[PDB]
Amino acid sequence: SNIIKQLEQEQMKQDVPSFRPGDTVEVKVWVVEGSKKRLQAFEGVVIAIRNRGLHSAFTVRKISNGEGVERVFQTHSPVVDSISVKRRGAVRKAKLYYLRERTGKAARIKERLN
Amino acid sequence: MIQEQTMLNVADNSGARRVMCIKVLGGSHRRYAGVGDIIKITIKEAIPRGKVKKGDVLKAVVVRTKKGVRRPDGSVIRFDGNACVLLNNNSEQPIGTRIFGPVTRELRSEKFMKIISLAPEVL
Amino acid sequence: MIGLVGKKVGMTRIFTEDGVSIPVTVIEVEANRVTQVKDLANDGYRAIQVTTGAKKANRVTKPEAGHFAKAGVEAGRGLWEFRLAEGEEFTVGQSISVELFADVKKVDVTGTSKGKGFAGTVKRWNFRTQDATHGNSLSHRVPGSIGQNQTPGKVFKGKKMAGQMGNERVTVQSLDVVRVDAERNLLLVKGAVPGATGSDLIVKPAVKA
Amino acid sequence: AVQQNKPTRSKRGMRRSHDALTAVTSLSVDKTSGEKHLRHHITADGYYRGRKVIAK
Amino acid sequence: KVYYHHTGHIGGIKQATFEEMIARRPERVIEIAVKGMLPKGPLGRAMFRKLKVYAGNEHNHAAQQPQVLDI
Amino acid sequence: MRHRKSGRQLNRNSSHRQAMFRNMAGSLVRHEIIKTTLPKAKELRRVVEPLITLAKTDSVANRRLAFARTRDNEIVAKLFNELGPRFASRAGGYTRILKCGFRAGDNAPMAYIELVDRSEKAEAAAE
RNA sequence: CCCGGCGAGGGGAGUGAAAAAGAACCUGAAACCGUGUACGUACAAGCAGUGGGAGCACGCUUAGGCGUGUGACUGCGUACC
RNA sequence: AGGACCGAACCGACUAAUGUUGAAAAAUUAGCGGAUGACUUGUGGCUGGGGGUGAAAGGCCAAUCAAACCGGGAGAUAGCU
RNA sequence: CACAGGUGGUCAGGUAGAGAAUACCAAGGCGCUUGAGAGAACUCGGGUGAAGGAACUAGGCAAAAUGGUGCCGUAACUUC
RNA sequence: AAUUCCUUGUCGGGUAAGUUCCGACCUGCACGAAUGGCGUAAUGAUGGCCAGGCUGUCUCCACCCGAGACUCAGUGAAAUU
RNA sequence: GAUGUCGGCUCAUCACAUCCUGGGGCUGAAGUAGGUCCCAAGGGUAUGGCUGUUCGCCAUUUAAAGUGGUACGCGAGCUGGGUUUAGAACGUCGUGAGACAGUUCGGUCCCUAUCUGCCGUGGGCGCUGGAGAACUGAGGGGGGCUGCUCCUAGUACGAGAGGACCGGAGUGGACGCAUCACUGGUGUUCGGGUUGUCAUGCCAAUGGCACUGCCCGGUAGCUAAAUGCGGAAGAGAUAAGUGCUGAAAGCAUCUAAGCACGAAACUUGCCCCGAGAUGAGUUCUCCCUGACCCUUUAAGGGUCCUGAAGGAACGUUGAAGACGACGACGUUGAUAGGCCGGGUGUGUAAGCGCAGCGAUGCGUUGAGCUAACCGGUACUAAUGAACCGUGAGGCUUAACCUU
Repeated sequence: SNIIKQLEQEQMKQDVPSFRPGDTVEVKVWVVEGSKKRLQAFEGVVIAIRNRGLHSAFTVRKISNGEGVERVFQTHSPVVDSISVKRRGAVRKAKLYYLRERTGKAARIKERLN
Repeated sequence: MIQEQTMLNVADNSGARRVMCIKVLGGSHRRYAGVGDIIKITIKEAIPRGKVKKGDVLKAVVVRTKKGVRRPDGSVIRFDGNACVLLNNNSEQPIGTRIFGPVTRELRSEKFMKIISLAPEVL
Repeated sequence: MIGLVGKKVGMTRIFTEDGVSIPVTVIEVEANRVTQVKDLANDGYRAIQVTTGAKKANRVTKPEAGHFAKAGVEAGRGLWEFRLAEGEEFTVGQSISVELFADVKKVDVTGTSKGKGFAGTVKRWNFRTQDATHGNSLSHRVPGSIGQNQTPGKVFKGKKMAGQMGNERVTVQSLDVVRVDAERNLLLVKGAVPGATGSDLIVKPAVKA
Repeated sequence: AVQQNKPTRSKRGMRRSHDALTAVTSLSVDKTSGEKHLRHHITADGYYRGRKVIAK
Repeated sequence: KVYYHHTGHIGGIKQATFEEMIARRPERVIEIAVKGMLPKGPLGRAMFRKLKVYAGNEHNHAAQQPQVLDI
Repeated sequence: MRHRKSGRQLNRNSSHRQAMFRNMAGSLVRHEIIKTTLPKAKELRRVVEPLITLAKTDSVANRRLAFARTRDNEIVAKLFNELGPRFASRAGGYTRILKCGFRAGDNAPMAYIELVDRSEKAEAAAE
C-alpha cells in the first residue's frame, strides 16, 4: 500500500532540535526506580548521526573522567525529560575515536558560529 | 562470558587487575551469556587486604560488556571492556562496597540498591 | 474462527508510557469482501470465502470473473477460504477488520512461508562447518554421513538434508497483539511475520488451548 | 564412485528425455511489411509495429 | 491385533487400534483380511480390486441387482 | 535467493566493474548508438541518465561538480554544451532499449540502446 | 547442374558389364549409434527365461480355425566359466 | 676482517593454506633460512650397478633408486595357481 | 603440450620508500583465447567481522597483529 | 631426564585444568664418567608449556565478490565394465 | 581375485532391559524423607584442561549428567595425531645383523553415484466433455521433554520439630520454528575520509590505480550472538491400580457376564504434507449447440467448414527460486529502468566571498549527492497474430424424461 517507509516518517517527532554529528548536547533522563521519581543528566559529544523515524537516539559518548563509556538514549522515549542543544559542531568524519581514552576537555567541540 | 576462559576486570575493592570467568550461571548447555546474566568467577589475582584470596571461586553479575548491555529501550551502554561485580556466593547482593569505573542503567533494581547508590556513575 | 488476510508492511521498536519499549511487526488491516458465504446447504462444507484486495483484471479468466461478479464486485486480487464454528454464517456486507482483535488477546499467525531461496545443505539445518585445516580433500564444508551401515541397510525418513523451503504455511503460534488502531488501521503484533516485507500473511485468532 | 554393470542403450535415451529441445508454437510476421519477424524482438529495419527504429 | 507398520520415523514399532479400522474407514478391516489370501503381487492386486465394502448399510450397487448371500 | 534488490553484477570483480563502466559510458558519448547484452544495456542505461539530469541545463560550476563525480574528459565535454539542450524536454527516459534479439556467436539475449530522439543514425550494421 | 568461402561433403545428370566397381574404389560380417515400419509399454514389480495367453499387422490360410512377427497379461521360476 | 646478522637478485624448502581422475609426473601463494661463504655457479672432462659417488639416509647414479638399461644363457626352474 | 616448471653472460630511467623489497611508472613488453548470464548447493580463489583469545587442534598454524626513520626508555644472563 | 619393568610414580607449580611440561623427592628401570659425564653464552625454519598486543582455528556462524558447478552456447574425457 | 583400526571433527539411527516427569500398589511408610515400584519409545539427556587416549584425573553447570546395538556406527565423509624401528638416535639386549608392546622429533591417505535410498523439484499420463477457482480427509509425520517458585497448604497428619498431592499461574532450561525493527554481522549497485604515484596543459578543485588500495559510517535483503515463541484445556480406548456385584472353597476378590474411576504411550484435539483415495472426489465460476464420404464400428479413418472457454512459447519482470514451477505483468500496462515528491544514508557539494602564514576552515547553504523501499509518471520497450485445445462428449442394470 502507501504505508511502507512512510510510517517511519509519520511516527517521527517534529519539535526535536536540529543536528549534525559533533553537536555536543545534554540528555536529561529519569532514574525510573520502584516508586520515586528523581532525575539525572548525561553530557558529552555525540559521535555519530541519528534520524531513524521513531527509533532515533543520541549516542552520546561521555568522556569527561574515567575510561570511556558510550550511552544511547532513544529520543522518542517518554522518560527522556529534556534536550538542550548547547554547541552544534562540524567534523566531516563519521567517528570520533581518538578521544575514547582522553576524557579531559574532550567532549566540548566548538559551535560552528558566524 | 561468551567463550570459555575470559579474563575480565575487577569491579570491587575485593581484588586486583583481572579475575577469571570459569562458567555462566542461570542455565546449561550454555557457552554464552545473555544481557541480564550472572557469571561464575575465580579470583585470578587477589589483594592482601581484600575480602578474598587467589583461587577462591565466587558468584558474580555483569556491569560492563565491551559489546554493550541493554534491557529497557533495548538501547546499549557500550563500554571499553568487560568487567564484573562479585556477588555473595549463595546469599545475593554485592560483597564489595565500591564500584570502580562507570555502571549500566539495566542494573536498576531492589537487589542492586547496594551498587547503584554509589557515586562514580548513574545516581 | 477465520483469519484476516493482512499485509507485511512495517517494523517498529515502539514505546509505552512506563519507559519500556516493545519490538513489534505492523500489519495493514484490509476489509473482507465475501464471494458466496458457503454453508452446509451444499455438501458437508461450511466455510467463508473472503477477498482482502483488488486487481486491474484485464488478463483474468472469465472463471475468476463470475466468482468476483457474485462477490462485492471489486475485481478481487484472488480467493482465500477459512473453516468456521458455532452455527451457519451471516451472508451480507460483513467487512471484517480491526474489531476482530478487541477481545482476541494473542494470535497464531499463518504466513505464506519464508522465501529463503535454496535453504538446503547446512544453512536450513544449522550444521557445523568442516575444519579449515589439515588440507581436507575437497572439503571446507560437509553435512556428515546420513546413515550408518548394512545393519538397517537403508536411509531413514525425516533426517535433515537438502531441499527448498517449498513455501507451505509455518505457524509461529500465540504471539501477543500489542495494540489495535482504528483510523490509522494498524494491527501491531509483538512477534514476527514470515517472508520478506510486502508479503501476504494470514493473521488468525489463536488456535491453542 | 564406479558402477556395477554396463548400462543399457534405452537408459541413455530415457535420461535425455526431459532435456530435449521444445517447440516454438509457430511464428510472427509484421503488421506493417512483407518482411518476416522474430517474435517479440525487432528486425534490422525496425518493423514490429511499423515506424522505424535502429537502422543499423 | 494392532495392524503394525514402520513408515520410516521415530524409535518404536508404530501401531493402529483394532477400534479405528471399524470405527473409521470401515471397509479396511475386511480389505486387509482377504488381502494376504491372494497370490504374490500383480494377480492378487487384480483379485483385490473386485471387492468393495463402502461405509456400511449405504451401498450404491442398487442398479446391478445384487444376489443376497447368507454365510 | 536475492529478495528486495536491484541492478546486475555482469562478468567480474568490482575493480573490473568500475573500469569496464568507464570504458562503456565513454563509448556511449563516442558512438552515440550501441548494441550489447540486455543486463549489460541496463547498467549502461542506469550509468548515463543521472549524469544527463545534472547536465540537463547548462552551468560551468555543475560541469566542475560533474567532473568530480565522473572524472572523464569525454563525458564532461559532451554533457552541458552538446547534450544539455538535447534532453531538456524530458524528465527520465533520455534513452530507450530496443530489444534487438539474441547473439549470433552463441545465444545471449541482447538489447540495442538508442538516445530517445535519435533519428540521425549511422547505417552500417552492428553485432 | 544444385547448396558452399573461393571451402568440406553429398546428390542429380552423364560414363561402364558392374559405381547395390566412385576413387580410403576388391565382396563384406559382428560390436557400435541412428532411421523407417509393425505390434507393445501409464493396477504399473526380481537373471528378463519358461509354461499358459487376449489382441493386432501382414499372408485371397481353396476361410476350413492355419502361416508369419510381436504381445496386454499372468502360473512357475535364482546367470555362464 | 668475519664459515656474524635482516634482506632482495640468486640458491634452498622448517611450517602454514590449497592441489589429490591438479593449471602442474611438489607446482602455487604466504611465513622461513643461506645471500661475500665450508657459498652461489657457467663451460669442458671423468668414475659404470652389490660398481661408482655420499658433511651417512643402506643417500644418488636420465621429471626413477634398499639393487640402472640392453643384448645373450633361456622355452631358467613350475612339488603352484 | 602455447606446461602457473627449469636455465648462464651484460646493461641500468622517474617519484615516494633502508635499497636492485616494495606502490605507481618513462623506454618496452603484453591481453597467457572458452564465452556471456546468473550470483543455487558445493569447490577453489578473494574480502569482512560482535564478544572472547587458542576456549580449535596432535600443535598459537597463510590465520591476524608486527615491520620503516626519528626520539625517550630498556632486564636476568653473557665468551661483553 | 630424551633414559622409569610398574606408570598417567609422589608432591609443589602454571593452571578454571595439567597423562605432557617445569621444580623438588626416591619409595632409583637394567642411570653413570669419550656409543662420555656435570655445567654454559651466542646459535637452530628444533621440541614442550604459558599470559598478553592480535587473530574466524574455534565457541557459533552470517553475509558479500570472482573463477568452475549451475544458465544459455560449443566441443567432449575417466576410474569402470 | 580384500568386511580396513585406535584417537579426534561431522552427521546420526534403531531395542527399552528407562537418567527423569507423568498415573498407581507396598513399606518394619503417619506426613515429610528414605526403602520398595509396576505401566510406559513419547521426549530432553552439558562443557574446558592435560594425553595420539577408549578408559583416567581435575574444575564446573543443571532437576538431570542414561542402558544396549550398528564391518566392536560413520576414509565409494573428514585427518595420519598414533601404530612411527621407510629414517635416525636416547634407553635397553646380543660377537653382530637386527629388535624393542621402554622413548622422543616432524611426517605423502584415492573414487565426478549405474541401479538403490533420502530431501527438494519438474516433465508425461489419468481422474470420462473440457476449463479456471476455492476445498474435504482415505492416509502419514511435527509438538509430545523438563525445572522453578506463587496459590493450593503450616491443613489432614505427628509425641514435637515438621508437614502432604493434584489442579490453576506466570516464567526459565533443553529442543524447534520464524523474524531483521532493536542489538550486532555483512551489505564489491549509498555518502564521507586518507597515505602514495600516475593523470585532468598549469593553479583552485578532482579522479584512475595499489585485494572493494586502506579505513569509518550504511538502506532494503539475508543472519545470530539479538528478536518473537510452542510444548494445550478437552475427549475417548485404556495401562498398572482402588473397587463394586460375583465363583472354584456358603466368604474374598479387577473378571467370566457386568459397570464407576484410572498416564505424556495408543485414537486424537493443537500443528503440517495430503484425491492415483483405480471405491481417481465434491462445491462454485466459465465455454463449446456446423457438415458429408467409408469401414472393422460404446470405434476409428478421410474431408470440407472450423476450434470457444482455457493453455503455453514468446516479453519486461517479482516482496518466488539451480532448472524450472509459483507470482506481478505485455500500451487496456506503475512490470522494469529513468524521473518527481517522500522514506531511510552521509554531514554541509562544486562554484563564490572571507579569515588565516598556507595547509585548511567558515558565511553563502543548514548544502550537495543517494542502492535495492513507497506512491506517482506511459518518459521508454514489451505489434497485429499464429499454434495445443473444437462444434454438448461410452456401454449396461435400476430411478426420471409421452419412455
